[PDB]
Amino acid sequence: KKSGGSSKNLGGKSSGRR
Amino acid sequence: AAALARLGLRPVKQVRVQFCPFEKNVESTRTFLQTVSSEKVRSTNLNCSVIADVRHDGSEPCVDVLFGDGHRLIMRGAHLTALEMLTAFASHIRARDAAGS
Amino acid sequence: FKNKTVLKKRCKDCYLVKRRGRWYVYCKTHPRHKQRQM
Amino acid sequence: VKTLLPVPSFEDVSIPEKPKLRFIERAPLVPKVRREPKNLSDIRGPSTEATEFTEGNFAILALGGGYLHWGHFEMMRLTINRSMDPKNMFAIWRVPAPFKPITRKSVGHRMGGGKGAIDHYVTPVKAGRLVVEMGGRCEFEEVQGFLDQVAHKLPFAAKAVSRGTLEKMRKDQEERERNNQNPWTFERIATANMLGIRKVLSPYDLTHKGKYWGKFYMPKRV
Amino acid sequence: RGRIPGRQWIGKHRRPRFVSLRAKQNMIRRLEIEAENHYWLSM
Amino acid sequence: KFTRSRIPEKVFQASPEDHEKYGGDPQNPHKLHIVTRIKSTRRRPYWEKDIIKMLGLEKAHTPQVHKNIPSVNAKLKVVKHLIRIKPLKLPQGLPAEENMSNTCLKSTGELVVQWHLKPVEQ
Amino acid sequence: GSKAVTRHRRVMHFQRQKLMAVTEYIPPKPAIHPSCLP
RNA sequence: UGGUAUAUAGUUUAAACAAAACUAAUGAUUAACACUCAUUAAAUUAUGAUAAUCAUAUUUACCAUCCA
RNA sequence: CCCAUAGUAGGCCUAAAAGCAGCCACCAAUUAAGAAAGCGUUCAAGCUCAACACCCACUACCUAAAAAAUCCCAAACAUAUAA
RNA sequence: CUCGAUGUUGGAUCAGGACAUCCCGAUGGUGCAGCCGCUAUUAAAGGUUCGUUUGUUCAACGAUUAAAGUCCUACGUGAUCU
Ligand code: FES
Ligand SMILES: [K+]
Ligand SMILES: [K+]
Ligand SMILES: [K+]
Ligand SMILES: [Mg+2]
Ligand SMILES: [Mg+2]
Ligand SMILES: [Mg+2]
Ligand SMILES: [Mg+2]
Ligand SMILES: [Mg+2]
Ligand SMILES: [Mg+2]
Ligand SMILES: [Mg+2]
Ligand SMILES: [Mg+2]
Ligand SMILES: [Mg+2]
Ligand SMILES: [Mg+2]
Ligand SMILES: [Mg+2]
Ligand SMILES: [Mg+2]
Ligand SMILES: [Mg+2]
Ligand SMILES: [Mg+2]
Ligand SMILES: [Mg+2]
Ligand SMILES: [Mg+2]
Ligand SMILES: [Mg+2]
Ligand SMILES: [Mg+2]
Ligand SMILES: [Zn+2]
Repeated sequence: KKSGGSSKNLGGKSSGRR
Repeated sequence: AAALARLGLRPVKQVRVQFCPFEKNVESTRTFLQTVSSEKVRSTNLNCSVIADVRHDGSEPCVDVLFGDGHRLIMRGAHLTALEMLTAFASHIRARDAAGS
Repeated sequence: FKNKTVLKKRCKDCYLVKRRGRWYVYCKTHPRHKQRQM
Repeated sequence: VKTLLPVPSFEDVSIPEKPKLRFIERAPLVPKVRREPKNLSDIRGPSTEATEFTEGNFAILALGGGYLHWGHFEMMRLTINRSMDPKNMFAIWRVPAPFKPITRKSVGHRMGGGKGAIDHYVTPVKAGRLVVEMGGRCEFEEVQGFLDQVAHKLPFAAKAVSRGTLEKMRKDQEERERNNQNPWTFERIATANMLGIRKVLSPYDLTHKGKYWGKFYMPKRV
Repeated sequence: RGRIPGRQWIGKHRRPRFVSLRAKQNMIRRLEIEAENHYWLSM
Repeated sequence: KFTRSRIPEKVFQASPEDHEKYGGDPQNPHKLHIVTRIKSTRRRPYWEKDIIKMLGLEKAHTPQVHKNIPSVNAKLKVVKHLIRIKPLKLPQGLPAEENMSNTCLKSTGELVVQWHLKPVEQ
Repeated sequence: GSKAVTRHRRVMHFQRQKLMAVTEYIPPKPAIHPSCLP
């Protein structure tokens, strides 16, 4: 079992403004 | 030429081609003369003499071959193709070659 | 004989012949040119 | 009396200063940092760019979609340059250098953990695109041999063509469509939603018209 | 021998299905009906 | 994505050859359709299930009469692949109050106003 | 599932398979073979 | 077997358009030497492409290696 | 299939370059044969091809495979009117 | 799929099968003189060793052999064993 990396992109979870 | 030359004219003592050129049935015999008279075929055996007789008597063309063993082959070209005559000629060469030796 | 999916004549003495349901290349001058259809 | 015919003349033809194919880099000089989505549509359907002859008279015609990595470019360059006559022949690239980044994950890794790092670059190609174009004081029969050798080694269906054979190809396809005796065509059935067939067809099939399936081009489809 | 991987009619490798003559005739028969539906909806 | 299908208007423009094949008159368009469902709505999008209900075609092989007008034709075009459309023919004219109970719709599309169930003496 | 563009030729939905079979090019066949006429 | 590094005068060692070190020879110096100093001689694993940078196989180093 | 003589080993470079390592020209003899398209020779020789002659080759110019593990796997069938 | 259990390496015992053939058979090619080899076609009836160290599968080594084949069988086989 290899040790994996992590994603470097945070945020970007805003909902639609309608 | 090349096909006949490969076999050679070692056991052929003399080849005589007699045809009437003005006749309309001598094309096959004349083609036979062209093949046997080639430099390659003649060079195989220099002791064999190719004799071409041109006659205007109106007789049908004939090819007379004399082998060293003494046997003769007479091919009448009035109703024979050049290929057929050459094929028969080659076969007799092979037969007379083994007999002498 | 070498198995070949594409048969190619390698000299002027090579000839193609179909025997026993498959194509062959035969050569008397250079026997190494012999090929069998795979 | 064997009848001779006039030989074609190439006196007006002119050979560029650099006849051979130039070197194509593995990756762009400035490396791309932003990783891109897969975007497989870039090799799907008919090509709209580089479909016509420009300078030369001979070329390799793409008959399918695919990606050209640097290994392919080296095969094309070394084969054509080695085989061509520089004095009488010239060749130009009709495809850009590899520019689309392809990512790869570390060997043995599990699913997840973000996108993989950029590994190499490729050039997307669509069916109908000219990949390499040749010209000069020569006939198609002279270059057809080694051009076909290169076409066979490409990762997609390809064939060496000329200005004449390419035009004949298109004319034959147009004639087949005009003289087709089948009253039913994929175009008619798809665009009218006959039998509700669009429930099993892609929106792209309205324009592809059954001639393209994935990256594969079907030349016998009308 | 002659196994199909996984389930027959799904996935990457599937059992090949072939179009019989009567399957073609069935589809063409319905194409003719719809072709006529187009006509009677034109006036 | 699978969506509703827009049918080009050219599909519904009959050519002179079509008039010969099917025998309609462009200058005397038929007034009423005979519409019959011949194909299931199972495995069809929900919007096609709904229009079949609106046209009263829930039961298959049951002729229903509808007006040959743009609005009705617009619905029929959405489900053209599920139905058979034929023109209603009135060889003896419209039924009257006297013969309301003696009508029969034949398979040819002709609505006859007399149904004697007797052979033709001719 | 498989993506729209694949390395192998993807299997078609049977309805689509039937569509293709029914819309194949049919060439114009002459009544009398042209080779059998002057 | 698998990858990761590897190579420069005769040797030794930075760096590639070739720098220094030692050994070699020559001078300067000494009564003669050694030392020192100066000078000369002396090299880029070899193969294919970019045009002097990536590949190519070697070369020796370097760690990797049923399984429960 | 058939057939092949010649200015001449064109000049240049090269120890040698003679159609055939390279560079330049690529003209001319014979009714006909490229200052040579493919092999070959250390260089030459030598074997073909394009020529003439002979004469209906009266060419297709679309491509082309296969291997696994208990035991192949319905039986069969080219012929009586599309239902 | 199975955790209201489908016991987990190597070995012993007994092996069934594939052939992509290690040996034995039959052929083509060879830069095949011969003796030995190399490569390919066909062939799965029969055969395919004993030891030192290591739990080992492997590996190394000693002595042999016409040859000491590659794989699958719940990495065959613990209601047969270890
Ligand atoms: S069958 Fe008529 S020309 Fe041959
Ligand atoms: K290819
Ligand atoms: K499957
Ligand atoms: K369990
Ligand atoms: Mg967002
Ligand atoms: Mg959200
Ligand atoms: Mg299954
Ligand atoms: Mg999808
Ligand atoms: Mg002094
Ligand atoms: Mg000359
Ligand atoms: Mg000279
Ligand atoms: Mg010369
Ligand atoms: Mg010569
Ligand atoms: Mg030479
Ligand atoms: Mg010739
Ligand atoms: Mg239980
Ligand atoms: Mg056994
Ligand atoms: Mg075998
Ligand atoms: Mg055995
Ligand atoms: Mg086990
Ligand atoms: Mg027990
Ligand atoms: Mg057990
Ligand atoms: Zn040969």
